[PDB]
Amino acid sequence: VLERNETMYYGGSLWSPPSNWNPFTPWNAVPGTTGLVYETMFFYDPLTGNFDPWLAEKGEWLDSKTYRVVLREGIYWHDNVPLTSEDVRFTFEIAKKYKGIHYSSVWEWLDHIETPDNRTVIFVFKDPRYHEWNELLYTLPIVPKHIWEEKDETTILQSSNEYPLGSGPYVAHSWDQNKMIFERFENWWGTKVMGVKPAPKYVVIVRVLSNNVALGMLMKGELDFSNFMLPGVPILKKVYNLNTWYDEPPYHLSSTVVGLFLNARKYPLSLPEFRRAIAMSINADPIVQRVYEGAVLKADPLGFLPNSVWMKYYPKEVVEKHGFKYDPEEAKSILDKLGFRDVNGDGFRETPDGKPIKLTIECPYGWTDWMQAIQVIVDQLKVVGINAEPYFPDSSKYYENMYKGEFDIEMNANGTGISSTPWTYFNTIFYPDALESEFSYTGNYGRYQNPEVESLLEELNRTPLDNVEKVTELCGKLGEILLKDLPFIPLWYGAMAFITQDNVWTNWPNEHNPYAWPCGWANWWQTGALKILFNLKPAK
Ligand SMILES: OC[C@H]1O[C@@H](O[C@H]2[C@H](O)[C@H](O)[C@H](O[C@H]3[C@H](O)[C@H](O)[C@H](O[C@H]4[C@H](O)[C@H](O)[C@H](O[C@H]5[C@H](O)[C@H](O)[C@@H](O[C@H]6[C@H](O)[C@H](O)[C@@H](O)O[C@@H]6CO)O[C@@H]5CO)O[C@@H]4CO)O[C@@H]3CO)O[C@@H]2CO)[C@@H](O)[C@@H](O)[C@@H]1O
Ligand SMILES: [Mg+2]
Repeated sequence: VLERNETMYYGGSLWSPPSNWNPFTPWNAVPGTTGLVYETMFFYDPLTGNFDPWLAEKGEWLDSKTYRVVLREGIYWHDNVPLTSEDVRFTFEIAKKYKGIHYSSVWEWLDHIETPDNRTVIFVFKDPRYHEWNELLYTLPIVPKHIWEEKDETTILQSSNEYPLGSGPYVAHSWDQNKMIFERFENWWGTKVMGVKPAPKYVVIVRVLSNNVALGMLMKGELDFSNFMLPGVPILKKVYNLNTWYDEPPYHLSSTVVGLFLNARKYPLSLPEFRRAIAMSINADPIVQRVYEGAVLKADPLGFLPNSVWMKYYPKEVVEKHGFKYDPEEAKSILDKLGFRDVNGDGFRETPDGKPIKLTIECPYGWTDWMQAIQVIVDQLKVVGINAEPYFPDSSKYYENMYKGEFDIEMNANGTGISSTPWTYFNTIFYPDALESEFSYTGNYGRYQNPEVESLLEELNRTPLDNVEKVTELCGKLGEILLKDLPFIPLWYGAMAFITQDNVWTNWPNEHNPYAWPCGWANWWQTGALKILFNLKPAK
């Protein structure tokens, strides 16, 4: 039983029973495990693009192939063991020893690590992949050598890591099927050194069956910090005093690229020209206008987030010449040309060989906005003679399907989140290593194959970010492939849905006090939601 006034209720990113706290398995780890319990070398702030020293006191390129971080002094694990450069060293090297660890690939371009003292980590690279390194700096959680030292690979990969031993502001406290509770670690080093202190003694991650349940909670004042997508925002504000980031439409910040992955290995979705017909048959205007009531922004064909630093590298002419539009008559014309015609007379087009075509289109149950969006896509596909069947599995099955590539059509925003480089977006789309993976956690979920994308991805990755002309050119070349082969169809920019109320906690960020990115998704707490905790004030 938790004291209400000492407790902040968060919801929006827990859609399965909390059952994993393993920093090595971020796809299964309960939201907050990284960020609240395990710490990263840097914070990252999507509002500004700034990296802010967390564990790292500083991080610099000494030269084009050498990166050095100097840790802050006085960092400790929760069990009072000093956190040192060897902890950081270990974090990387355990993956060279055990290649099954998802980030073992870094050693294909990381040559070795030096630690001239216990605060200093020096990375020397065989092949410096800058864009990817930048992201590692704020996404790779640092783990305790003295805890994991003598575990084998199966233990590391398969353990649940209950009551994870970290260095961060919180510990795991308790949980059940419907919530995860974090309790503030009072002797946190972060407070002694950085002078910050997360205001709630307890953070509860609330799991809910569907978005509609969360709204009732908010109206009852039982959620404080909500990332659920909820309708009727003007009314929520006026009638129920629930607040959003912006006072006016679109009300929410934009955080992701929402679109459709297609199974590139299942006929007829294996056909580029069929994928194109699908893209041209979909009109997002009623999704944007009616499902979201103007609370999201519609995507252009390339799908670069308008509020992101990717725009700095926008390949404008490529999009103009190769982008698609909603054009259902041309979609039908393409389908006729390919031989996809109705031969039994039920209004659906068959294969040229005369065989029926039925494609499932799926999203998680309870994501009410995507379920509605999926049905308008279904109705829009029906009208060009394409039989799409909506399917809303449990979130856990939705993600298993995604990783395994066991889907026909799939609504997706997994890895397309805002970032410091358009490389994340293209990697999520094209991720070549998916073709030789049972489980693809990184992207390319529909197993799209292309002989030139891997080289393009790498060339982009090793191009210094300040080389605008070259990064732009490479985004152009990659965008050109995306636009012509459409393995992923961008539709709109997902809202960073963020609704709060002030009955228990106040001083939330918004457009008038825009101090932190409000995202409590797994792996996102170090992008701002932790900083919000630092800044919250109890209500009077
Ligand atoms: O509106 C619908 C519905 O929305 C809900 O809110 C959703 C929202 O819609 C999104 O769907 C969101 O999705 C999140 C997701 O929950 C999770 O937080 C996700 O984390 C990403 C990271 O952002 C990052 O991209 C990460 O990439 C890693 C990768 O997966 C590998 O693990 C890792 O290993 C690499 C290695 O480092 C090498 O660099 C590389 O070459 O290969 C290795 C492995 O091959 O590499 C990176 C670094 O770790 O992946 C994770 C997991 O994908 O981010 C997405 C957003 O992009 O979820 C929200 C919460 O559910 C709610 O609002 C509903 O109410 C609403 O109805
Ligand atoms: Mg037919």
